[PDB]
Amino acid sequence: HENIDWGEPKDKEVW
Amino acid sequence: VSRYVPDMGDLIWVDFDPGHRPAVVLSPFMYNNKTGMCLCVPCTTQSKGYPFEVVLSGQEGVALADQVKSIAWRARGATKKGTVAPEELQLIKAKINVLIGL
Amino acid sequence: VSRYVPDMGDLIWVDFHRPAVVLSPFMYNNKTGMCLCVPCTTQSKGYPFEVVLSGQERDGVALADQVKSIAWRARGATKKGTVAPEELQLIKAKINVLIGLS
Repeated sequence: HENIDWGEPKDKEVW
Repeated sequence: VSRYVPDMGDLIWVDFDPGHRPAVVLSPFMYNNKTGMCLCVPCTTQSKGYPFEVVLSGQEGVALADQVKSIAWRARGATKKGTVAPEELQLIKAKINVLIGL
Repeated sequence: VSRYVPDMGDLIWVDFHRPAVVLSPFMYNNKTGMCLCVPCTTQSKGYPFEVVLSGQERDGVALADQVKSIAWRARGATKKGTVAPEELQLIKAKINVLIGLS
């Protein structure tokens, strides 16, 4: 599978 | 102005560095509103026929169900593109259920 | 050499340097070089999606609403240990709530 990326973690995202 | 809050089933547009992507919202309103966060799966217009793809039928895309991600929707400026049909949500869930269990 | 392949329930270490609980099956992780994970932290802040990881010496907490697909083979992943079956169930059970997966 191709891994989707959200870039830099934002707010309460711990990673 | 009062902000749009993602709800279960909503198809949304979300922003990252560096690009914008549609996603399907899996978590319920209460949670999403309280935390400014939600669970969702990413969508694309490219259907390659992977086992965990779910067809999203619009006028004339695929949701990747194994690609679940927690996102801070509030901070990423999520906007509402539309809503999935209940059968399509049922299905994404059904596949996620596979990778995991219950 | 044969690389370590995460199996459901394993506790791994992944860099970006964080621990995670692997929720997805071995056949999947091995085929796709990815897995569904939940991140682990040192201090439990009291949130309702926390699940304590009980160590023989000290404890840790899995954040269950923070499910994320991670490319283990790519980000590198090493095995710290395995979680107790009931630790694995509770994490899933909490996910099952945030979703409703059937």
